[PDB]
Amino acid sequence: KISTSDPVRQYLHEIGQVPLLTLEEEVELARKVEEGMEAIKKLSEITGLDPDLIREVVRAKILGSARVRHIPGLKETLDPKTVEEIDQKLKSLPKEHKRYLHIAREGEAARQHLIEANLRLVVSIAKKYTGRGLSFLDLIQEGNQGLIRAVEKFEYKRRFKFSTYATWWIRQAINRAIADQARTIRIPVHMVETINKLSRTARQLQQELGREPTYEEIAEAMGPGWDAKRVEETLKIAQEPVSLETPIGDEKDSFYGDFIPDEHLPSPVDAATQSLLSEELEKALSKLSEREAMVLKLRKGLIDGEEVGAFFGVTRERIRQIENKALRKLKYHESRTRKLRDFLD
Amino acid sequence: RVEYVKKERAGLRLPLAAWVEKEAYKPGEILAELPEPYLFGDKIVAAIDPEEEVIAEAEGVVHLHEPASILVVKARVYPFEDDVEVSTGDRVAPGDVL
Repeated sequence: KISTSDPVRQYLHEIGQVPLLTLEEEVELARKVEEGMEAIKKLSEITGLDPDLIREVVRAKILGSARVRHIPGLKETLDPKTVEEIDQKLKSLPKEHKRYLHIAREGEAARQHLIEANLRLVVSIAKKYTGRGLSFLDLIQEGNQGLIRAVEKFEYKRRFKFSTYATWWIRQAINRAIADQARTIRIPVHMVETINKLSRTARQLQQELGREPTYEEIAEAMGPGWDAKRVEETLKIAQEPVSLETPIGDEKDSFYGDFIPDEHLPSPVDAATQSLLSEELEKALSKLSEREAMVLKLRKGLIDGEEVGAFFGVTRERIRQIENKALRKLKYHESRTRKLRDFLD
Repeated sequence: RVEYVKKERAGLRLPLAAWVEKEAYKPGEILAELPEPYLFGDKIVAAIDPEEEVIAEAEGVVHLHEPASILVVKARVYPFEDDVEVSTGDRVAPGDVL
């Protein structure tokens, strides 16, 4: 039906069935997450296998079958055979290293468990960064990605709990997202705070003048290198685009796009131009000596815009010689049979 | 499957408290741990520890609640090896194919 309510209920229901106790459960899972790492590493150590591979095989066995490996990540790990081979060596690890295997999985599990339980935390946080230009669901989701980030770095040895830790790692994720996706035309984080400061300033300036500040105040109040050109520029990028498709004129049935003209396209007038221009330029180009005419015809009209570098072996003296003597004989007979005079431009 | 335990009396629980009271994990003293009638698996003192901690110095702790979470699943302790289909479950103690 309507999307927000369903997800809210979705994770709120599961947290409702499994919130993490303040100390115990967060500590428990945390402890397991870390041992997973310590395990995977020692696993890489005795298998010679990359910690990245040991991490993806334990993930597959705990989070999903061949199905989840085949669709998400295209196909380099053989759906069945590949991952299984890896699992076999893990079994061969006697009593000592087998332990790490059993640990890695359970840790991976806790990771997931710790992640589930702390989903209300995200939503509660994400709840406040709402009207920034992102969908609540989008916001919660980015924030969610933030919590997963926190899970990777929390050190349970350092007594502080996951609550305060997740807050930061999430708030970071969200704000970034807000700055990265909110607009149609991307604007880096610095420009963003820049714009917030600009805005906040204009607010304090609105406070007493009764005059929506000329871009003079804004420069002053802002700080060190702020000038009119800078503020007019910033607020110009601050305005989001307009809907090329918006209700126009009297709102009846007016779509903002039949009125803008087109530039690349040669309006008939121009197609006729290029025809005579090229046919006449082509006639002249032929009645001349190739040596320096083509040089300047091709150097100017074929690639890019170098007198010396223009002619092949023959130096500058013959260039200027024929260039200026052929160009003038060409212009003065063209003066006789006036074809080009009526400036095609 | 129960979880954490406080300090009424300690008996039959997992390795957690083992290291705490060094008597049993340092040497074989868990039998003498039973105080005064032994003159006339886990069995600890009459009642001396009350935390979900590690005892270097009572540092890595967590005083709290003890859960009793009933898992409706069938627990197997000594499965055996029958090779008709690929070895299912487990061996006595050595091999664990599961």
